Amino acid sequence: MSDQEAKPSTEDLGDKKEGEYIKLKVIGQDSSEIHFKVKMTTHLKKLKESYCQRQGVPMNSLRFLFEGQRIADNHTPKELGMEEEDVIEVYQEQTGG
Repeated sequence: MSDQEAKPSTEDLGDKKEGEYIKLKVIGQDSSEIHFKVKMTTHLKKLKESYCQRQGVPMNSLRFLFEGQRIADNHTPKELGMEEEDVIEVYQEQTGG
């Protein structure tokens, strides 16, 4: 939650070579399927902010979890046991009141 910070890294293009990075997909609270490419040994934080910006919503309004575990900014895909084309679950933690 406190890791609700982010920076402008919008996808302008997708012209680049691959290497050691994997792909992951997110299911948003609105069934928002976001696709992103991140390293195995990098922080999930960039992934979380990356998909949040895709939807155009703050990271504090939604919940990022996998296999029933919250994803922290210091959490990594490799440590959480993820791989290429893996999928993460996102819910809404906004408020109706």
